[PDB]
Amino acid sequence: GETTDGVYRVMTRRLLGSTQVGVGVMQEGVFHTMWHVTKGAALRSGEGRLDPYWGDVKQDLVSYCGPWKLDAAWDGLSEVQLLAVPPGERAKNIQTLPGIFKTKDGDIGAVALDYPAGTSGSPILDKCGRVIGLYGNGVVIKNGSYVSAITQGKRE
Amino acid sequence: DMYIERAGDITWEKDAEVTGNSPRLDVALDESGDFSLVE
Ligand SMILES: Cc1cc(CO)c2cccc(NC(=O)CCC3CCNCC3)c2n1
Repeated sequence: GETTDGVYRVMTRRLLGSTQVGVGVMQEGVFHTMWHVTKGAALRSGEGRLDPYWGDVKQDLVSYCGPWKLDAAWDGLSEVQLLAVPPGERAKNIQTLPGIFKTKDGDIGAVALDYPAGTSGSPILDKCGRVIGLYGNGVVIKNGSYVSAITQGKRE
Repeated sequence: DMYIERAGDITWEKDAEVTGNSPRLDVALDESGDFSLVE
């Protein structure tokens, strides 16, 4: 079906009404989303079918129709935009300066913007419009607010 | 059964709403892909 580059809503008719479970990025004929949104299940695009190609529960990422294409990274210095696609609401760009998730295997960028669970998979972009990662996997901080990682894959 | 619907272009927008702080957190990532706070 529709293979045009852009941001897309991931919907399901299994629950009550049409429920938005997540968001994804279409780039170079490849659909990119978080693993916890689809659980690796196939996707429909009108009458066309999208089958999974690569996935990893630890990274919490999955690609459809081909290998992971998104390879831009946060420069560790500048502000970014969360192109938030919330359930039932219009796509909206929000500008923030990312924080840091310090782990035992290195530092990861983090965005402190709180959005509904169905916003998971919304892309985070740099000043050139390049996708530097996806929003939707993070933690609940000492304040109760949500802080998501800037989750990026590896382009083989 | 899941399906996709277009929601827009991936473009940087000049004069977008600027919000959100930049915290530095000590975190752990487990085998199930779940992040947790290390203290
Ligand atoms: C508690 C909470 C609240 C909010 C909003 O306020 C969330 C928004 C987006 C996304 C979330 N989930 C996650 O960050 C975890 C996803 C997966 C779980 C199992 N597999 C590994 C990641 C939110 N979790």
